[PDB]
Amino acid sequence: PRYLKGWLEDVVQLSLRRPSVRASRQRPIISLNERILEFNKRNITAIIAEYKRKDPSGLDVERDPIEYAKFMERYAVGLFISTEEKYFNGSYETLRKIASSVSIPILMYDFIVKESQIDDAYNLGADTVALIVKILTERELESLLEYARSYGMEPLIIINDENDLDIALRIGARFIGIAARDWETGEINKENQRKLISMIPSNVVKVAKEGISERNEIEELRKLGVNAFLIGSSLMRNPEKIKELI
Repeated sequence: PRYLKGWLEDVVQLSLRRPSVRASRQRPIISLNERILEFNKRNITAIIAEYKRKDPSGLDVERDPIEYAKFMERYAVGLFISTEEKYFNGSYETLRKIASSVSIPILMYDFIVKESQIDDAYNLGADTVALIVKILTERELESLLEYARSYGMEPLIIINDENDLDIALRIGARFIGIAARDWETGEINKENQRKLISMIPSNVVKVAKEGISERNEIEELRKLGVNAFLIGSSLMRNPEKIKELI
């Protein structure tokens, strides 16, 4: 990984020693980027719902993951399931349970820094993973993108700035998540998010990664080329909100 500081350095060290799972996938790969494009073609707003029990911001919620997943199966284009343990209170077993219970695409969200975590995602039933430019060397990022593609996954490459986007495009990313609120500092910047979105090629599937909460804001971003919307804490608080958003 890159050399990092603070909690990001911490979570990377934790991820390096994460024990891998042994499990046979008993679930097809259900592609998230493909389903997003299907929703666009049908003019249905494509919301990716997060399940996370905690986050470094101060989210702290208990709710049944299966009930949440089964509810979201009716409305969401896909699910984003946190499996990081220390800051997001996630687990591999929760991912497994959710994946066995619904037939919409699932993205395993974690701090992926080694191949066995992608093995884990596949074996547990996730349909794809996120890779975070800012924690990986370019070589690693390229290698892990190819490794995820070898499973038939198209990973979501998360960018935070123009430097990240340069790297993402150079390694041939076709599915990019654009972070609004900085995930480290917590500083919101919708202006920078829009500027980044405007610099992405039209043949990339674009996910506005958090930073949204209302219907009007979706429509504006939609016009700017955003294909799907990742929404987290507000749906963990009030799942039925997704109905209004779509």
